Amino acid sequence: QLIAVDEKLDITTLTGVPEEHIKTRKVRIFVPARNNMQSGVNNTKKWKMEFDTRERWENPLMG
Amino acid sequence: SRGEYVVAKLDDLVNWARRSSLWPMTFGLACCAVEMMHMAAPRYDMDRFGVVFRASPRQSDVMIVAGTLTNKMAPALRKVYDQMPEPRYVVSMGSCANGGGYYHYSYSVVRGCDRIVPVDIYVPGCPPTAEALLYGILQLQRKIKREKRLRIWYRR
Amino acid sequence: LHHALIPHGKGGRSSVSGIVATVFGATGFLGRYVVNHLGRMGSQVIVPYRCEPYDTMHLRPMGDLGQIIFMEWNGKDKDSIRKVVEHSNVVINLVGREWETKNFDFEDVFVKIPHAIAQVSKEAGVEKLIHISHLNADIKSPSRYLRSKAVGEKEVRAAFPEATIIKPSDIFGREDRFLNYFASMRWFGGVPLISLGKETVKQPVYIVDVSKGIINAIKDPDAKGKTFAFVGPNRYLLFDLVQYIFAVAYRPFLPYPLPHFAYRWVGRLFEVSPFEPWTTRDKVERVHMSDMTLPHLPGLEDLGIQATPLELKAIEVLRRHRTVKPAKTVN
Amino acid sequence: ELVQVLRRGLQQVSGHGGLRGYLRVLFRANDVRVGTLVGEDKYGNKYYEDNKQFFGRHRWVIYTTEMNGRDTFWDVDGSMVPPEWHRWLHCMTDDPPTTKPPTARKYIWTNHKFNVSGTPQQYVPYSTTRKKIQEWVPPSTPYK
Amino acid sequence: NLTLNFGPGVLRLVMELSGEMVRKCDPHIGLLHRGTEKLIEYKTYLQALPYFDRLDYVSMMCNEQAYSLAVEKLLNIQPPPRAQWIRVLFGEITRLLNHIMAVTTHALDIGAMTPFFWMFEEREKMFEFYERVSGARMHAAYIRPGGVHQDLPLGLLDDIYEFSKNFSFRIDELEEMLTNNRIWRNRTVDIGVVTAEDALNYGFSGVMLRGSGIQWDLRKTQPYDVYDQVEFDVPIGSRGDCYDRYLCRVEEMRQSLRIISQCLNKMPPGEIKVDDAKVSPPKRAEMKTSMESLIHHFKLYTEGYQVPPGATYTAIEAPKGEFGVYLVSDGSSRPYRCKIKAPGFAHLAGLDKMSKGHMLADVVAIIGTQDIVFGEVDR
Amino acid sequence: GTSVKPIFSRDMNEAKRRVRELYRAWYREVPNTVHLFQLDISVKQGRDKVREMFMKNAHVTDPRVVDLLVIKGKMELEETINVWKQRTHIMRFFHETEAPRPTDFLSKFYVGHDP
Amino acid sequence: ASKVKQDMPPPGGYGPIDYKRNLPRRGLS
Amino acid sequence: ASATRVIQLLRNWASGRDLQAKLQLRYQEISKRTQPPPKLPVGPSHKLSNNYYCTR
Amino acid sequence: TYKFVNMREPSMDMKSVTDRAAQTLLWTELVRGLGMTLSYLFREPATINYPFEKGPLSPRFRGEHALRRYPSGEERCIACKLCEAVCPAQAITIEAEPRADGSRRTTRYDIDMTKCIYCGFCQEACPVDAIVEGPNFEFSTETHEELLYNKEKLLNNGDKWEAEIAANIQADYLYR
Amino acid sequence: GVRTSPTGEKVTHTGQAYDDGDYRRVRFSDRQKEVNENFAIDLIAEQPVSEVGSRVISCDGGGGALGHPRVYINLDKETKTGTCGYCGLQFRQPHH
Amino acid sequence: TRPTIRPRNDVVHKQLSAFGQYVAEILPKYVQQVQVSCFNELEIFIHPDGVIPVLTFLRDHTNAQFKSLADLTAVDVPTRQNRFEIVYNLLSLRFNSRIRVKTYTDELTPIESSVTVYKAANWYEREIWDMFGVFFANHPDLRRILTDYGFEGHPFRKDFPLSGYVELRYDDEVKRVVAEPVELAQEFRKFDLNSPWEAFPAYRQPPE
Ligand SMILES: CCCCCCCCCCCCCCCCC[C@@H](O)O[C@H](CO[C@H](O)CCCCCCCCCCCCCCC)COP(=O)(O)OCC[N+](C)(C)C
Ligand SMILES: NC(=O)C1=CN([C@@H]2O[C@H](COP(=O)(O)OP(=O)(O)OC[C@H]3O[C@@H](n4cnc5c(N)ncnc54)[C@H](OP(=O)(O)O)[C@@H]3O)[C@@H](O)[C@H]2O)C=CC1
Ligand code: SF4
Ligand code: SF4
Ligand code: SF4
Ligand SMILES: [Zn+2]
Repeated sequence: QLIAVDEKLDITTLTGVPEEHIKTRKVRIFVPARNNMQSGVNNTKKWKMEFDTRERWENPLMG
Repeated sequence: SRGEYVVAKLDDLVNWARRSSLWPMTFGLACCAVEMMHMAAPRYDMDRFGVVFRASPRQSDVMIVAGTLTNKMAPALRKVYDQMPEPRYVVSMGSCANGGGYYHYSYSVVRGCDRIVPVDIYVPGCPPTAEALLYGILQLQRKIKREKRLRIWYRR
Repeated sequence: LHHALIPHGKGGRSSVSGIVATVFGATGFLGRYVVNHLGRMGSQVIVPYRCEPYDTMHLRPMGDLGQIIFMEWNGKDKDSIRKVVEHSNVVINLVGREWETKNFDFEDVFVKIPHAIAQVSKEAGVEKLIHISHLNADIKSPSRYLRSKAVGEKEVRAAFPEATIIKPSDIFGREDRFLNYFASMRWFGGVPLISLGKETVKQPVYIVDVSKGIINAIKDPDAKGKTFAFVGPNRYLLFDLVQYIFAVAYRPFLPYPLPHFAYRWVGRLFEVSPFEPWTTRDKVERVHMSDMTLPHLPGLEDLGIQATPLELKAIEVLRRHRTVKPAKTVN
Repeated sequence: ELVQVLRRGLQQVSGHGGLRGYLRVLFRANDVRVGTLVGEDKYGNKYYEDNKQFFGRHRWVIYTTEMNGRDTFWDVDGSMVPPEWHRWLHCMTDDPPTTKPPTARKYIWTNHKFNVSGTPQQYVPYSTTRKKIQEWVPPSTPYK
Repeated sequence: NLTLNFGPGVLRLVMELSGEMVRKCDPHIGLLHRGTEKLIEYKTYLQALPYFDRLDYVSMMCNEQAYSLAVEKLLNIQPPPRAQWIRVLFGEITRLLNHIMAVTTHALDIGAMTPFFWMFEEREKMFEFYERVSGARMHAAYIRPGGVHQDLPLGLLDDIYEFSKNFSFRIDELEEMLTNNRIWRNRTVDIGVVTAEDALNYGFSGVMLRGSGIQWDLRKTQPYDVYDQVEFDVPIGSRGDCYDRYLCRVEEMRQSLRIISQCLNKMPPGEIKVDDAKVSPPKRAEMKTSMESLIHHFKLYTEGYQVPPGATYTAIEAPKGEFGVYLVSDGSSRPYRCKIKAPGFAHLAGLDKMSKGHMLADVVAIIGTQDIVFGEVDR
Repeated sequence: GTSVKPIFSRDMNEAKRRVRELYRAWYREVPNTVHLFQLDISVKQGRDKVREMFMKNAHVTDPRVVDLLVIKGKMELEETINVWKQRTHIMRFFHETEAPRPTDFLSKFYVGHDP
Repeated sequence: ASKVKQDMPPPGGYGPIDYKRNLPRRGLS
Repeated sequence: ASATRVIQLLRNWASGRDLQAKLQLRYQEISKRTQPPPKLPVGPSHKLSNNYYCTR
Repeated sequence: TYKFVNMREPSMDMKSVTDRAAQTLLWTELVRGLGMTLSYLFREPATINYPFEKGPLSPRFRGEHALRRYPSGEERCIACKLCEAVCPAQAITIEAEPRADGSRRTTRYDIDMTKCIYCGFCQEACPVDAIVEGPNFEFSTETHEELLYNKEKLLNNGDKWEAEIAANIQADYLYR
Repeated sequence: GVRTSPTGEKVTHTGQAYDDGDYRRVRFSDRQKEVNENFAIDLIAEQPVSEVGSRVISCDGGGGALGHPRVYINLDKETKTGTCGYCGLQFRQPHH
Repeated sequence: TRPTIRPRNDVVHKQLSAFGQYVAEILPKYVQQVQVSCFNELEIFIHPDGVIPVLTFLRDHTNAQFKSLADLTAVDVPTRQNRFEIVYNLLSLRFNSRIRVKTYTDELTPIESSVTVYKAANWYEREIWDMFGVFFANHPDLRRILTDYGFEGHPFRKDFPLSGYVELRYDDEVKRVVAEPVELAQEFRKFDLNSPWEAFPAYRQPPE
C-alpha cells in the first residue's frame, strides 16, 4: 500500500509557473526587522519569504 | 457645387436613418445587464427611441458589453463581434467592461473590453444607472449623426 | 537620448520602446501590420488619417492606453504634416494608391506627397525616415505607377538624405490585392493571362516579413541611407503561380491566352467606374511585367529575417475563397 | 367625456403660442403638455412643473436652442442643465433655485459647460508631477 | 444521438440528444469567474464587503447580511435592534426584487413577456428605496458588519408603506396572467420533478427543497437578527415540479409583504451601528471634535479592525436558497480565507439529473426554475 | 522509510507505460485536431509540439508526479477532442505573437536589467 | 434641549396591508 | 389619474378589479423631497461615567 | 407554520366536470388573460420623457467624483491618503509634498474611473470633506483615456458642481 | 494664478509643464490641456489675518461639523502668525 | 455583558460537546480531535483514511443523520507539511444542527472522492481540483470547472500571484485572441497594514 520511494520532493512541473520565474528568481527567507518608528514587536514573530525586486518604470500616460 | 451639395443631403438622410433605428445585441455578462433590463422597462422604454429590444446578432447594429469579460469569455465575444454586419458599433457599459473595475487585478479577467474589440462609447458607473446608459446611447446617436461617409468618398 | 525616450519594460503592451512613429497611410493594408508591430512592443504611434474615424477604428486596440493618437491630415497641406510629425523621432511613409482618382493621380500620391513628407520631417528634426517604393520602379517603366515611384525615390532621397528606402515585390497576405486579385477571377470564369501567363516571373513576399523588416530597419542603427529590396524566397512563372492559387482555393482553372491590346481595353473599362476598380490598364501592365533582380541591394536577410514561402500562408489567405502540389519554382 | 378631452387638446394647442409653437414643441420634445413656468435659465432653458402628473412627469425642462457654441435646436442632452436646476429637476430638493439660490462662491464656475467628449475641448489625461531623477549635465568646455 | 454545444445570463451547455429526448446535459461554467475569493484575501473586511453585492447581483442586500453576520460572529459583537429591524425589512424587500426577477424571467423565457414590464416598474420603485437609503440603486454596500451605514431618511417608511399596500394587486395581475393559464401549466406541470431524498442528497436548498414537500426554512429553523419576532407562513409544494416552485415563489412574495408590514409597524428607535468605535466608525462630528474618535476613524479606515482568529460557517435563508460563507480569520484585519457557498452551484450541478428524459425546450424551464444567477455560481 | 500512498502507479515502469499510452493517444489525435480546428500548422509540426511538451517533463523521477502529469495531459486531450477548446487555445502552444527572447549575455545586458 | 427626531412609524401604526391572493370568479355556469 | 369615466369602467370590467383604489403610478401621496433635519440619538455607550471599555 | 400551494382536490360531481369541460372547450381562462392585457392597454403608461424629464434621485446619490475647497478658495484636501488607503479597487493614486508656503497639499491626485466601483468609501473616509461623489451621472465618453481623471479634472468638477454638492451635503450631513 | 511656459503651455498649480523636447506634448494637439485656473495658494494668501486678543485660538474651518477637525493654535511667537494646519487661515495677537 | 456584546448559549455548547464526544467514541479509528468554538460550532478533525466512513456515519446514523452537504472546500496553509486542509460542512434537518469535518492532504496524496456519500460533492471536489490541485480518487469525471481551458496552475494556492502569469488580448496579425505574459500599466499597490502591539492576549503563542 506504500511505495517507499527515496527522492527529494519536486513539484515544479505541476505548479504551472513559467520557466524563467523558477530558475532566475532568488527568494529571501527572513524574520522582518522591527519598524524603528514604533516599539511594538508583534510584527517580528513569523518568518517571511519574498522574491527579488525587479524593474519598475513609469507609465507614459498618467506617470 | 451640385456634387458637394448632393452628397451632404444623402449623408444626412443615411445618418438619420441609421441613428433613428439602432438595434442592439446585448452581452448580458453580469450585474450591469440588470440595469440594461431596467432601460427596456416601462419607465425608460428604449423601444420608444427606435432601439429594439433583444436584437439578433446577425441584424444588430451596436454591441453593448454589460459586465465583466473573463479570459474564458473573450474569444466568444470577439467571434460574435466579427459576425456583425459592417455598420457596427460597440458600447462599453460599466467599470468592469471599461477597464476591469473591481476585478482589475485578477488572473482571469480581461482588463477592459477594448483589448478585444474597438469601443465607441464608454459608459461609467458600477453599475451605470439606466438613465446613464440611455445618455450613452443618445451620445452614440449624436456621434453617428456627426459622421460623414459620402463627403469623404466624394473628396477622395 | 531624451530620458522620456529611454526604453523600459520587457518589450510588451505597457512597456516603453523609445520609439515615437508617425505612420502615414496607416489605414491601409500594410499600415495595420506596421501599427500592430509598433504597438505590441510599447511604442507611441501617431496615425494621420483623411478618411472617416470609423474606418480607423480597427487600429485602436493595437496599443496600450494613450499609445495611439489619431490626427486629421491631408496631403495637399504642409501644415497638417508639420503638426502630425512635430514630436516624432520616426516617420514611416506608406501612402499609395493602385488607381488614379479625379483628385489624386500617381504624381500626387507617389511624388508630391512623399517629397512634402520628407521635407517637413527634415525641417522638424525627425531622426529617421522610412519610405516605401516598388522593386520594379524605374524611370523608363511602361507604367506610370512605377515611373512615379522612381521619381519619388529620387525626391525622397534629395529631401531626406538619410532616409531608408524599402522596395517590396508584390506583397501577399490576408488583405492583399495579389492573391485576392488572382483568386477573384473565378466570377469571370476562365482566367485571362497575357501569353498564357508563361512569360512573367513573380517573387511575392509575405506581409509579416515586410512589416518586421520595417521594424528592424527602425531598430538597425546603420540602416540610415540604405536601400533594401524585400523579396520572397521563391520565383514562379505567373501561369504556375495562378494554377497553384486556384488549386489551393479548390476552384476550376481555365486559363486562356489573351492579346495584350485586348487586355488593355478590358482594363480601361473598369477604370471609368467611381468605385474602386478590380483592374486598371496600369494594373494589367504591372502584373504582366516581370520582377526585377537586384542582387547588389541588401535584402530581408540583412535585417535578420528568414523570408516565409508562399506555400505556408497561401492556405491562410485563400481559405475564404473555397466552398498540396506546390508549384514549381525557377531560380 | 369626448368633448372635454377635445377642448383640452385645443387648449394645449392654444397655450403654446399657436400652431407654430405647438409644432415647435411637438417636434423638439415629442410632448405638447403645458405647465406653469417655474423658472428661466441664464442659458435659455425653461423649467415647468405640473403637480397633477405622476411622479417623474411632474417637472420638465424645455432646452435652449443655442448653448455655449452649438446649435442645440435638435441636439439636446441631459448635461446642458446647470447644477442648481439639476438638483431641482432630479427631485433632490423641492425648492427651485429661484426661491432659494445656491451659495455664491468666487471659485464656482460662472458659465456651466456640457459634456465635451468628442470635441477639441475634451479632457486629455497627463501626469501632474515633476521629474524625479535629474541627469548630470556634462561640461561644455573641452578637457584638453 | 446528436451533440449540440449551445454556447454564449451567460451559459454554455453541451447536450447529447436521442431524437427529441435530452440524454445528457453538461453545463460548462466559469465564463464569469473573476476570482472573488482570492481577491478578498488582499482586502480588509470593510474593503471585502462590496464583493458580496456583486456575488448574487439580483439580491444584493441579502449577501451583505450574510457576510455581516459571519464577521459579527467572529467579532463576538451584536448589532443594535434598530439595525436588525432595518436589515430584515430590506432583506424582505430584496426577496421581492429577486422573486420578481426570477418569476418574470422564467415567464419571459417561456415566451410570456408582459409581466416582465409590469413588475419591473415595481422593481424600479424598490431601486428607488435602495438609492434613497444608500445612494446606489443596486450595488448598495448598506449592510455592514456592525449594523447599517446610515439611518433611514425622515420620509422613507411612509413611502415604503405606500408602495407595499398596492403590490398585492400586482401579484394578483401576474397570477391572472400565469397561474391558471393552460399553456403555462403545460409548460411547467410535471417538468423537472425531483424527489425529497434526491434534493437532500444533491445539496439543494430553499424552494428547490420546499417544492418537494420538505418543511425547511432557515428563517424558521435557524433564525438570525429578528426573524423570530415576525410571523409568516412557509409555502410548501406537493409534486416537486416547476409549477409548484412557481406557486411557492408567488406565495413567498405575499409572505414577504406580510413580514414587511410587521417590520414597518414595529421599527424601534435607537442607534444604527454598534456603539463600539473599535469596530464601527464614529460619527463625523465626533471624529472632528474628539481625539479618540479621530484616532479610531483613522485606524478603522486605514488598517481596519482586527478579527480574532477562528473559522465560522454562517448561512442565511437567501431568496435563491441557503447562502453561506466559510470565513477564516488569522487574527489580522484581512481575512485569511473566504469561501462563498452559493445555492445555484448545487442547483446547476443537479440540472443534469433534473432534465433526464425531457424535451430540449424543457431545459429552459428547468434552468428558469432553478433560479440561476451566474455571478454567484462562478464567483 | 519515506513511504507514501500511490496515485496510480507503484513504480516508474507503470508510470512510463501510462506515459506511452497518453503519447499514443495524442499522436493519433493530432491530424484530426489539425483538420477540425482549421489550423494553418502542419501535422508534422503539431506532433513536434506534442513531442516537445512531453520532453519538457523528461527529468521527473517521481512516479506520483509522473501520473499527475499524465492525468493533466489526459484532461488536456479530453478538452481538445471534445472541441471544448477553441482555435486560440490550441494555438497558445506556439506563442506566435511573442517576439523571441535572446539568451546570450550581451543581448540581455543591452535590453535591460532582467537576467 | 431638542428631542430626538428619526424616521419612525406614525402613532397607532400603519393601516393594514393586503397580501392574500385575490382571483375573483366572474360567474357563469 | 386623468382618465375618463368610461375608460375607467372599461378597464375595471376588463381586469375584473377596481383599479382606482390601488394605482401603480405615484402621486401627491408620496413624501416631500425636502424634509426637516433629523436628530439621530446616541447609543448606550455615550455615558460619562461607569463606562470603562474593558467591561464592554 | 406552513402552507400548501397545490393541495386542492377537484370536485367530481357532474356540474363541476361540466364547468371544467366548458373551460377546456370555450377557452375561458385565456379570455380572462386577454381581458387583463386589454385593461392594461387603457391605463396611463409609466414612461417618462427623457431627457426632458429625469428619474428621481436622493441627496445621498453618488455620482462623478469632485474635489471641494473652502469658501476662501483653498482646497480642502490635505493629502492624508485615507481615501487612497480605503479604496476597495485601488482606484486612487496620490502624491504629496510641502507647498511653497509650507502647506500639506497634493501634487498628484488621480482617480481611475474605469477601476472605480462608486462605493463612496472615499468620501466617508475623508476627514475634511475634500473628496465627494457628486450628483452628476451623465459623463459618458468616446475614449478610455478621458476617464482617467487627474487632479485638475477633479478640481474643475468641484468648481463646476459645488453649488449642488454643498446643497446635498447640507441636506444629508446630519445623518453622517 | 496660471502662468505660461516658454513653449506655450499653461503651467498648472503643481508647476508641471512638458519640456521643449518632450514628445508627450503630442497628446495635446487638436485638443486642450486641462488646467485649473483657481490656484489655492494665491487664494488663501488673500485672506486677511484675524486679530484675536487670546493666547490660544481654536479653528475648525467654519461651518461647524462641515469643516475640518478642531485644532488649537498658539500665538506666543510675535515674529510670525499662527496658521491652521488644515485650512490655512492666519491668526495674530494685537501687537502694540 | 452589555448590549454591544454577542450573547452566549451554554445549552447548545453542552449539546455540541456531548455529541462530539459521542462521535469520537464511536469512531476512534479516524477521529484525531474534537473542538467546539465559543460561538457554538462543532468541528471534528479526522485522518484522511476516514473520509468515506465518517461522512457515511454522519449521514446514516439514526442519532446523527446529517443528510445535507452545505459546502466542501479547501484551505491552503504553506507552512504545514500537509499543505491543504479539506473542510466538509454538513447539516442535519432532523436535529436542526450543523457539523464540520476537517482532514488534510499534500500536493501528491489523493483524497477519496465522496460522491457516493453526497452527490453534491461532485462539483465541489472539481472546484477544489481546479483551485488547489488536490486530486480526488474515483471521481466520476474530474476536470477544471472554473478556469479557462488550458489554464496552467491553481490560482487559490497562496504562492500563486494575484494577477497570474498570462493575460489575453486580440491580435490582428493572427486575427485571434492571444495570451502573453502579464504587464500592468499600474502595479497593484501592496499595503502593509498589520500593526505591532498585538490585539488579542487570549491567542498569544508561547515564545519557544
Ligand atoms: C418616392 C421616392 C423614394 C426614394 C427613396 C427615399 C427613401 C425615404 C426617404 C424619405 C424620408 C424623409 C427623412 C425624414 C428626416 C426628418 C427628421 C427630422 O425631424 O430630424 C431632425 C433633422 O435632422 C437632420 O437634419 C435630418 C436629416 C435627414 C435628411 C434631410 C432631408 C434629405 C432628403 C433627401 C431625399 C432624396 C433621395 C435621393 C435618392 C432617391 C433631427 O432630429 P434628431 O436629432 O434625429 O432627434 C433628436 C431627438 N429629440 C428630437 C428628442 C431631441
Ligand atoms: N502589393 C503591395 O501592397 C505593395 C505595396 N507597395 C507600397 O507600399 C505602400 C502600402 O501599400 P498598401 O498598404 O497596399 O496601400 P493601401 O492602398 O492598402 O493603403 C495606402 C494608404 O495610403 C492612404 N492614401 C492613399 N491615397 C492618399 C491620398 N491621396 N492622400 C492621403 N492618403 C492617401 C490610404 O488612406 P485612405 O484609406 O484614407 O485612402 C491608405 O491608408 C504603398 O505606398 C505601396 O506603393 C509596394 C510594393 C507592393
Ligand atoms: S461594473 Fe459594477 S455593477 Fe456592473 S457588473 Fe461590474 S461590479 Fe457589477
Ligand atoms: S467610490 Fe469607492 S472605488 Fe471609487 S474611488 Fe471612492 S473608494 Fe475608490
Ligand atoms: S481627499 Fe480627503 S481622504 Fe483623500 S487624501 Fe485628501 S484629505 Fe485625505
Ligand atoms: Zn482652519
